[PDB]
Amino acid sequence: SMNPPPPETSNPNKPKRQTNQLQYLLRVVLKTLWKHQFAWPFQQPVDAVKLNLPDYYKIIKTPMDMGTIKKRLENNYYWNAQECIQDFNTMFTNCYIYNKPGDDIVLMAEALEKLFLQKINELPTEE
Ligand SMILES: Cn1cc(-c2cc(S(C)(=O)=O)ccc2OCC2CC2)c2cc(-c3cn(CCF)nn3)ccc2c1=O
Repeated sequence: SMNPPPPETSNPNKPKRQTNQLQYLLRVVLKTLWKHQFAWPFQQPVDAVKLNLPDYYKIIKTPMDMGTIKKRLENNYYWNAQECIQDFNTMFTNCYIYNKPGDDIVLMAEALEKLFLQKINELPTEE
């Protein structure tokens, strides 16, 4: 069984930028989530080989995880905060699409998403 290549975390042709909102996203948002007790399943791409999930990447064609998001933020991959917010939403939605209600992973995602939304509610206005 094989995993797909992970989402890119750098791109030679993609313009790069660091905004106050992007800094908040790394320093406050990703920080709060990364250290949460439920963060670890989301800290790297889903390893469908190790987890024996042969259908994972047949169902999930836009994978995303907080390890990828962290590297994108650190590498200044993004132009704006919305791109990063979108990656978080992709991560959460993928979890709800692939998994079933009551699954442990779904309960973990829901908790993390609640914290996520709390933190982005105070996203600072762009300078
Ligand atoms: C987003 N996500 C993440 C993981 C996950 C990934 C890793 S990882 C980074 O090392 O690949 C490490 C632990 C993980 O979940 C741990 C789980 C307790 C909460 C995941 C795992 C499964 C799964 C199914 N079964 C059945 C026996 F195999 N076992 N596990 C299903 C969906 C997901 C998913 O949707």
